[PDB]
Amino acid sequence: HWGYGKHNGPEHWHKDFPIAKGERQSPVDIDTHTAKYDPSLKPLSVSYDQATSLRILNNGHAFNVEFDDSQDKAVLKGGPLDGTYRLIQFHFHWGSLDGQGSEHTVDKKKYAAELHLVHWNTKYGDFGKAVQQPDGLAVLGIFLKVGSAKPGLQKVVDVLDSIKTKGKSADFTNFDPRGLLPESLDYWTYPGSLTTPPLLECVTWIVLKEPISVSSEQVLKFRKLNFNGEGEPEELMVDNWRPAQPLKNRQIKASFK
Ligand SMILES: NS(=O)(=O)c1cccc(F)c1F
Ligand SMILES: NS(=O)(=O)c1cccc(F)c1F
Ligand SMILES: OC[C@H]1O[C@@H](O)[C@H](O)[C@@H](O)[C@@H]1O
Ligand SMILES: OC[C@H]1O[C@H](O)[C@H](O)[C@@H](O)[C@@H]1O
Ligand SMILES: [Zn+2]
Repeated sequence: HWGYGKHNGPEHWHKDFPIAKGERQSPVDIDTHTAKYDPSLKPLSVSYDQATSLRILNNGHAFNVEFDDSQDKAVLKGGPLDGTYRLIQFHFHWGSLDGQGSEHTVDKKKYAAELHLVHWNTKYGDFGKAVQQPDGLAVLGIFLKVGSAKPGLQKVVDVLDSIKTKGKSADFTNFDPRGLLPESLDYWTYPGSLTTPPLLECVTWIVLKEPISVSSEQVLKFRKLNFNGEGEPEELMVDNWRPAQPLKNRQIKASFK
């Protein structure tokens, strides 16, 4: 199956997922000089006060923090979005060293990691139906740089020892994702895809301009996770990022002047 290594990584995915060479693939490089302010963007609304986290899972690619998405609780609205998008899960992409790990890049600069908060459009009823639609998903992307610790990340870091290997999960109730955001909601937006197989072209990307700072110790604990299952030879879970893909017939819009 697909992964990130030399023999099953991003350069191989097109053989089983031909959309990998499609017209609106993600991630992309964000050229900040070419991105244009868009006055038709409405105010962005991140409404996470009633979020209900449930569980954290090592899926063999990354770890997902899962939310109760049976009701609107935690929703993203506004900005480029028509309608209401409900939070289903968040996860990260990160590197083997601080100089790489992000999927999006900013004027070709790679960050140490990138957080993705995944939401689905409630007009389609369920995530599975949403991923059959051009406007089914909205992903809020946040860059991580290494500096001061992020206090709102520490609960995540401290549970990772209990989900070291593929297929392990743990209770993860009462986690507040608001503690993962930066101060500013300035953003760039463009139409794209899932960055993992099946690479479906369903996503409105909203990438925040301001990175969050995390400590070296925090990201080092991400790098102690394993891609492999229990009892199998250790393969550290690092470099679980797809590189930038061709922009093709797209424009990146900015929320700020
Ligand atoms: N196209 S894929 O990355 O999902 C893949 C899956 C299994 C074996 C492979 F060699 C391979 F490339
Ligand atoms: N990396 S990603 O945010 O594009 C992503 C990954 C897995 C499932 C998703 F729905 C998704 F959006
Ligand atoms: O035709 C002019 C239009 O070109 C488009 O490519 C841009 O997105 C618009 O901002 C601009 O007004
Ligand atoms: O909020 C997420 C988790 O944080 C800490 O691990 C708490 O000990 C646990 O009870 C909670 O589920
Ligand atoms: Zn992702």
